[PDB]
Amino acid sequence: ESVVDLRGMWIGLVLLNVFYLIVRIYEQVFGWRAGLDSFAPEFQTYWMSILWTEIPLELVSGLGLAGYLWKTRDRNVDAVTPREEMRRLVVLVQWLVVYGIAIYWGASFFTEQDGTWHMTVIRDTDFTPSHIIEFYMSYPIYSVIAVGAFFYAKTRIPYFAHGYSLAFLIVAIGPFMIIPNVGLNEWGHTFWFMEELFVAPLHWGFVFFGWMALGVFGVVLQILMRIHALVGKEGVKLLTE
Amino acid sequence: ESVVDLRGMWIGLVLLNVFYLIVRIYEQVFGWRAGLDSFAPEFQTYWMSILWTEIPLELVSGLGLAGYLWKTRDRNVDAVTPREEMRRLVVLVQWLVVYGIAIYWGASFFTEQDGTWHMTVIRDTDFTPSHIIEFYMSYPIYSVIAVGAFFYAKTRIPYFAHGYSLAFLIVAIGPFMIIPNVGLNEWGHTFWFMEELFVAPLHWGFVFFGWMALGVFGVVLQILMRIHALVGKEGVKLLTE
Amino acid sequence: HGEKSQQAFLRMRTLNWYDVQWSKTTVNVNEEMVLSGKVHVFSAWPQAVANPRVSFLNAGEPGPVLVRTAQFIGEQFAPRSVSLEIGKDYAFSINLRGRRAGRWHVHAQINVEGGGPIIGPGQWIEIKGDMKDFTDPVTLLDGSTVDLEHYGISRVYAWHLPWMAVGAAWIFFWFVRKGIITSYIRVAEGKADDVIGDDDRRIGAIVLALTILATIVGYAVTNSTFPRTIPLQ
Amino acid sequence: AVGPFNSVAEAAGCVQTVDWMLLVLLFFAVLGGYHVHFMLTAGDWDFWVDWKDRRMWPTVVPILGVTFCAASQAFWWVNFRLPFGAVFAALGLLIGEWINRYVNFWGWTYFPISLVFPSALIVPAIWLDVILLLSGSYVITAVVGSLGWGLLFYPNNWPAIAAFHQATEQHGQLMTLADLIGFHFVRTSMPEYIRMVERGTLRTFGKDVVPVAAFFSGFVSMMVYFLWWFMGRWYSTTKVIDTI
Amino acid sequence: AVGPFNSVAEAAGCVQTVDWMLLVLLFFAVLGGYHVHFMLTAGDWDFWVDWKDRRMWPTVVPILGVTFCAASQAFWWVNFRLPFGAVFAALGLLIGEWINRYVNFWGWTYFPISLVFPSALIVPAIWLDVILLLSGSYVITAVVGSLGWGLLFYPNNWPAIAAFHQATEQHGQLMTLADLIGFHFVRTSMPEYIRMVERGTLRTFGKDVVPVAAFFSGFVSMMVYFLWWFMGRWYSTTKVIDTI
Amino acid sequence: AVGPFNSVAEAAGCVQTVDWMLLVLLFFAVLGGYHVHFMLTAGDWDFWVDWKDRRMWPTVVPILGVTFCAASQAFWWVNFRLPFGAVFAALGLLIGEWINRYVNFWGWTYFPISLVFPSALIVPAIWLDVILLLSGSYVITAVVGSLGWGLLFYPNNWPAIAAFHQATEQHGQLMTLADLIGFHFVRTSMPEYIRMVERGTLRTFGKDVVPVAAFFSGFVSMMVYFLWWFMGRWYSTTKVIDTI
Ligand SMILES: CCCCCC(=O)OC[C@H](COP(=O)(O)OCC[N+](C)(C)C)OC(=O)CCCCC
Ligand SMILES: CCCCCC(=O)OC[C@H](COP(=O)(O)OCC[N+](C)(C)C)OC(=O)CCCCC
Ligand SMILES: CCCCCC(=O)OC[C@H](COP(=O)(O)OCC[N+](C)(C)C)OC(=O)CCCCC
Ligand SMILES: CCCCCC(=O)OC[C@H](COP(=O)(O)OCC[N+](C)(C)C)OC(=O)CCCCC
Ligand SMILES: CCCCCC(=O)OC[C@H](COP(=O)(O)OCC[N+](C)(C)C)OC(=O)CCCCC
Ligand SMILES: CCCCCC(=O)OC[C@H](COP(=O)(O)OCC[N+](C)(C)C)OC(=O)CCCCC
Ligand SMILES: CCCCCC(=O)OC[C@H](COP(=O)(O)OCC[N+](C)(C)C)OC(=O)CCCCC
Ligand SMILES: CCCCCC(=O)OC[C@H](COP(=O)(O)OCC[N+](C)(C)C)OC(=O)CCCCC
Ligand SMILES: CCCCCC(=O)OC[C@H](COP(=O)(O)OCC[N+](C)(C)C)OC(=O)CCCCC
Ligand SMILES: CCCCCC(=O)OC[C@H](COP(=O)(O)OCC[N+](C)(C)C)OC(=O)CCCCC
Ligand SMILES: CCCCCCCCCCCC
Ligand SMILES: CCCCCCCCCCCC
Ligand SMILES: CCCCCCCCCC
Ligand SMILES: CCCCCCCCCC
Ligand SMILES: CCCCCCCCCC
Ligand SMILES: CCCCCCCCCC
Ligand SMILES: CCCCCCCCCC
Ligand SMILES: CCCCCCCCCC
Ligand SMILES: [Cu+2]
Ligand SMILES: [Cu+2]
Ligand SMILES: [Cu+2]
Repeated sequence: ESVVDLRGMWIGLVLLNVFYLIVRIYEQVFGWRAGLDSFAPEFQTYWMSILWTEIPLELVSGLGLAGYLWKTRDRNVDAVTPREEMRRLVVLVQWLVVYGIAIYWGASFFTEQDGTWHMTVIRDTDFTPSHIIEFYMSYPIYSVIAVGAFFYAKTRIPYFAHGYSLAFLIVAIGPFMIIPNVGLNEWGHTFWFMEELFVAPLHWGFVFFGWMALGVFGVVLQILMRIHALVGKEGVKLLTE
Repeated sequence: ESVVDLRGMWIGLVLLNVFYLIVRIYEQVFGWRAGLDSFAPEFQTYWMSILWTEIPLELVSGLGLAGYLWKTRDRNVDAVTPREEMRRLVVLVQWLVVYGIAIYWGASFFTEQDGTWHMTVIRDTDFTPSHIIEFYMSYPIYSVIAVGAFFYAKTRIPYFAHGYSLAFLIVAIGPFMIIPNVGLNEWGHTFWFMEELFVAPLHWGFVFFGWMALGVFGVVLQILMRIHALVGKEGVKLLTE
Repeated sequence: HGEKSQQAFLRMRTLNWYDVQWSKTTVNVNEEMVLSGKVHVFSAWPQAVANPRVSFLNAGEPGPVLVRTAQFIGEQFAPRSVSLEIGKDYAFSINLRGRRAGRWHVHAQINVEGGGPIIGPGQWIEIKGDMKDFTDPVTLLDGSTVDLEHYGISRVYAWHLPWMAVGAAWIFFWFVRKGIITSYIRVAEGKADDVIGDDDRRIGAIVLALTILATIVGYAVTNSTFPRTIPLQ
Repeated sequence: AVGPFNSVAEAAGCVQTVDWMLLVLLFFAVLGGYHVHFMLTAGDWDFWVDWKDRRMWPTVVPILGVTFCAASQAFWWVNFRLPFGAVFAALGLLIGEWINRYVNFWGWTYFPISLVFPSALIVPAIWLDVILLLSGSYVITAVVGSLGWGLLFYPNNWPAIAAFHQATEQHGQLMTLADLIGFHFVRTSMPEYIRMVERGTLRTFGKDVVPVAAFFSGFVSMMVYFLWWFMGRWYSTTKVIDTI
Repeated sequence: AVGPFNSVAEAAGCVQTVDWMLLVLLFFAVLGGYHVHFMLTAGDWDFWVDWKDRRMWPTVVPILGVTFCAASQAFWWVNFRLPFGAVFAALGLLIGEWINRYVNFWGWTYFPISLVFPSALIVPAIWLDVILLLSGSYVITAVVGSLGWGLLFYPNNWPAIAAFHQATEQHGQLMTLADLIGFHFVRTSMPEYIRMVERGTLRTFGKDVVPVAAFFSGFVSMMVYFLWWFMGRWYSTTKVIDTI
Repeated sequence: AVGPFNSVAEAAGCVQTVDWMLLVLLFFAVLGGYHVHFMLTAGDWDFWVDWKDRRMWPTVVPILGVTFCAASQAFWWVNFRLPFGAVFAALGLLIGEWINRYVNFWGWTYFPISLVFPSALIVPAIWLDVILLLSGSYVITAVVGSLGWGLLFYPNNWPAIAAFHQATEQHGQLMTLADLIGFHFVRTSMPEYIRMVERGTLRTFGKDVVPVAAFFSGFVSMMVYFLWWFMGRWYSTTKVIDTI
């Protein structure tokens, strides 16, 4: 009917980018003016409220996304038609595109924004505005999206339904293993290494699990294997050459 | 005609040993008397000239040897006769014998000669006479010989022509990785450690690639596989016992 | 002699040499010359160079062309590492002895543990004579006198060379008894048991027993000689 | 009809759209992993101009930056023969870094761009990609390619930092322009003692600090290039495990 | 005619010549690798007689010297059943070291042999080889053979270094003959503080320093012997890869 | 007849007896390995009540204790589906430690039990085992299970060490009861400087030392849990090698 739909990907991209742009404007306005001092009540009013509303909301969102994708799964996935299988592969690629955008927003934008924020304050607490935005919003958001991408493939595409793709597992967990370094950082940023030396091996736990973001290589390679198999002998050599 | 020729091996051994003996006499004479101070113009006359002549000469020699062996290759290496394949294997063993002699001269003789030179001078520069002889003559010489040895097998013997022998690659590259810490020892000898301590981790990268000299084990084993396969059923049992 | 390449600000802000004198400019083999002077430790010791808390006084020369018989710093005999306090001045003196004929540039040098070498003033020393005429000599606690130029080398040779010969003989014995290609083919043909099997193991055990006996005998014999030794100081 | 597509035009359009989606999907999150790794290992040397010294910076940054370039080269070249993997990773890193420098370091915290600009890596990445392209082997591009990856770091970065090495006199004491910028625009948790820069050493035989660092960084790089090429190969696995 | 040789005599002559060539070919470059490794890891302890202390030297040298001995044993025993592998490596190392001491340390720089003589390893190598020969398993010789490799180091080196441990009195101070030799023949870049020798410690219980060190090197060798036996197995691979 | 057993009852009795024997056989020697590892890595933190601080103890102990729990979980769950592997390891460690504390630390050396009692681990082990039971995958219990393993360490140990954190005044100086017990009952080789406890830092923010340490220790454990699950899988190998 229409293999390339793309409406879902556009909706997700617009929603995510607009939400992150709103968050960036909010923290531009309130980084100072009740953002610096962590003991003032205005900090609780403007920043701790976000922290308290983040974890339950994203936890519920991820669990509900997994449950919805599991209850919406087809029980005859082996009988999918080549056209429907290609459509599902395209939807998986859309999921992965949204996932990559979320990964850029969290692991790249806000993570290095923490770098410039650490040069503005003297670390009044662990729950700085940058920490609230980065550790407790963006990282959970992209891990939730990875869960959605992982569970869509598990429940729609027969190749990912008959087992667990190791690369998909890595790209779903290891990037979710970047938020974990909240302890490795805070405990590291108190006992062992003694300054905002980002180079310190208190942050090398961040790095090792940051390498797992490369697991998308195997995921897209499996997707391409499926695509190249779905197109018949006519598709590969007559058209694609 | 004649499986064991050995004229090439004798010529190579004589040339290499005479050249290294000449170099040893030269550095005996000129280690003092314009070999101590690196800022005196006599040092440029007697030692920097060698450095400027070395690198382009050995680069040209290695590239030309590889090109000659590649252009002189047979295009029907599979249709080699057992006797001609024995002759080629013997020539390869001659190549590897010259290679082992060169490795002894470079990795063992001059490398530890740099040890005794370090106790004679206070390291006026990185281009000491010992460094010139060791880093920029002997290491490139034996890597060039390895390149010739590696390319001869690739271009004369079908077993090494159908692919890349992992052990041969190691024995050709890893000992060619005995030069690298000229950057790393010097940077180590100028940043990390303070004294002329040969136990320094700045000399440990020298070691990890010095282990690659053991790659000759696999090369010799593959050569022996070829030899044992070529000698017929009578050769293995009735003659060799 | 390589002090030119060292960084200027480190050279001028670590040690300030003065009153440096060489007793003799021309010396003969087995003739003593004294290199003395005073050194001032800069108050603003650079962060790049570690503290002079651990340092060693040395004579900067191209190898042992001059044998150091004794050296003093801070009114102390200093064959080992010494401590230099920042901001203080110290007097040093090195008793050298001519060994190798030639013209050598001899410096005064102090090495800091975490910094490296600091090279002081250097003077050309002319040495006349022959190397073979050189004798130290030194006296032992028991009163005997030995010549450090040649002492102990004969024993080291007599212990090392025979063992290298034994190892070479072992290698050649096993190489001629069983060939390399022959034994490789034998092992590859499944029969890696007729390549090595008693009486071969008997020869191996005889060699091991003889080696252990020689080691024990050698250890006991070299304990009768030199019955009283001390660890490195 | 060309299954599973209705017509040839539909197949071509689907292929083009999926190509664009795959390109974006890889470029992002390769940017993500590479930016995380570079941020938390390579510093904090890319953050501050007064950290871009002659010894540590051209040593640390190339060695730690060649990692994802090698991994992306392993992914692209082995599976697509596309010779832009190293350029892919470097462009992603530079895009993310420049965006956040302009938006967060300068846009948010008002740190001048002259203080927080990153280090150029496009030239070494192009060298690496072409060396892999002219050759066909990662072994060759590991050695000659990554050796040039380090030797090209300082020369391609000098045009951007030369203006900040101009000397100025402050209260009877010589300081560089970069030192002055770092000192003027106050950073709270960044003292001078932490800078981890070339502070001198008794065996730095002058006029060759940068060449020594470049050869060290570039020629150590082949170990890192090998390790990360094979790590990218492992990350490209299609293995499916039966249970978790 | 025995293919591919014309006659039996020609085949025998070819086999003998190639056997000699292979023996030289391996002995050299095993010398090379072993000498590089020992020189840059095991010191600088073999270099100087005043470095051969009672604790660090008999610990460091055997542990880092058993490596190539184990690797060469793995090569020779598994593929040829020839019981000279550890003796092979040790003899190569000692021959190279002695040649370089006599030609360069003494012949070039005129350091007396009493200062620069190396440490004997032939006896522990023979012990290791025989233990591998009487047994048939590397596991046994890893435990008991390499245990004797450590315990036999000092006793077999005592005959060559005892003469230099005689006490002498220098300016009202006790010094050994080895210390005097190191102090007399000046080395430029070799201060006393770097010697990394046994300088005393508050929980050494006298008269057992050498037995404690020798045992320590005895079993740390077993771990190193195991690892390096398997590394020698890996270096003996005949694997051919399709593309590099 | 049910071969190789004569009758049904004989087979049942044999199976029951062998089940008991296997249970004892594993419980011991898992106690052995776990106790050696925990004693020689995790301290010396279980040994002394004055070592059980708010930062180092709840960090070191859970991380090094999750090891054998994960390995035994890998053994039991994969091969038997029995959900007590972590409880198996923890109970073994606790039983061995308590036996040694009472019989030797108190029975032999007369150190009071209040000084030498170990840290509780049954609650985190139960949490880990149940999480592995409700789930069926080691990946989930690696993350959620081992996260609760560390976060539960301090709360389940607080009832035991709270009484020793009561403040006391000694010669015009504040001391804890744990410090007093460590000070009153003299230990020869345990100076105060060795204690390796939370001594404060300029970036400790008030009232969150324990939550930070528990999150660090507990959430790192997934790396250790993964590594040791797979190491227990490797130790569960049935491979038979042809030669040694
Ligand atoms: C955070 C934005 C993620 C956007 C990812 C994307 O492009 O795919 C979204 C996908 C695109 O649509 P598709 O999976 O093709 O069809 C959606 C309808 N179901 C789930 C019945 C197949 O729709 C969904 O949101 C999946 C269901 C979860 C929300 C209730
Ligand atoms: C580095 C000395 C190696 C000595 C061992 C040996 O046998 O190799 C020498 C090789 C033995 O001859 P081979 O390689 O078997 O080739 C014989 C037939 N041709 C000469 C026509 C290729 O002869 C050459 O010197 C060939 C020319 C190389 C420089 C461009
Ligand atoms: C291994 C058989 C040959 C040596 C037998 C012997 O009497 O030596 C043991 C003895 C044991 O040391 P000890 O008598 O306690 O102290 C002597 C210390 N030195 C050798 C420096 C005088 O000397 C050693 O230190 C050699 C290393 C241990 C081999 C078992
Ligand atoms: C560490 C070895 C790297 C070079 C690979 C090699 O062993 O060379 C043989 C190889 C044989 O592979 P080939 O059949 O040429 O297929 C590879 C195709 N290219 C050349 C485009 C990579 O050719 C090359 O890639 C380099 C030859 C240079 C000689 C001066
Ligand atoms: C790599 C080709 C382009 C650069 C060529 C050039 O003239 O630069 C070499 C020069 C060599 O350093 P040198 O002239 O000894 O000292 C100049 C030091 N700076 C750049 C800090 C003034 O500058 C560098 O330090 C760049 C890193 C080495 C590339 C081979
Ligand atoms: C010049 C060395 C080439 C080694 C090629 C090879 O077969 O790889 C070795 C091994 C086996 O590779 P395999 O899985 O058989 O795949 C061979 C094909 N490539 C080379 C493209 C991955 O892979 C690794 O685990 C990498 C070890 C070094 C970096 C830590
Ligand atoms: C007595 C312990 C034997 C351990 C070796 C083994 O069983 O094989 C496992 C693995 C795979 O070997 P595989 O491919 O099965 O080849 C068998 C031949 N050996 C026994 C020489 C490895 O071997 C290794 O790579 C060495 C591991 C221990 C040192 C770090
Ligand atoms: C890092 C992934 C961990 C979860 C495994 C997974 O990919 O989920 C699919 C899997 C499919 O395996 P299944 O057929 O359910 O068999 C495993 C049986 N249990 C659930 C008892 C472990 O179901 C689960 O174990 C968890 C599902 C939770 C969704 C909210
Ligand atoms: C895990 C459920 C049982 C404990 C619930 C509780 O109230 O404890 C949390 C509280 C959090 O610490 P806080 O009240 O900030 O400081 C109390 C510090 N102590 C216990 C040393 C007085 O105590 C802890 O330190 C236990 C470790 C964290 C478990 C989530
Ligand atoms: C979320 C990661 C799942 C990895 C599952 C897997 O296939 O195991 C990885 C690797 C490859 O699997 P393979 O050896 O083929 O054996 C598959 C069977 N299990 C899963 C029990 C190892 O096995 C290991 O040796 C463990 C490495 C990590 C700990 C240091
Ligand atoms: C495709 C690139 C091939 C590189 C071949 C190198 C041949 C050896 C040169 C040795 C120079 C010293
Ligand atoms: C048996 C294992 C149950 C695992 C439940 C998975 C829930 C996924 C939530 C994702 C939140 C980011
Ligand atoms: C090759 C010419 C060297 C010029 C002087 C030294 C500069 C440092 C290079 C390591
Ligand atoms: C981060 C890399 C870990 C290894 C990836 C999976 C390896 C697959 C082996 C076939
Ligand atoms: C076995 C007899 C021990 C003799 C006294 C102690 C010597 C040190 C051995 C470790
Ligand atoms: C230096 C040793 C590296 C590994 C050698 C190759 C291993 C082959 C595995 C079959
Ligand atoms: C989530 C509420 C945090 C309360 C104050 C900070 C305590 C330390 C937690 C890391
Ligand atoms: C201590 C764990 C070492 C590895 C166990 C054996 C691995 C078997 C691989 C199949
Ligand atoms: Cu932060
Ligand atoms: Cu050198
Ligand atoms: Cu001079």
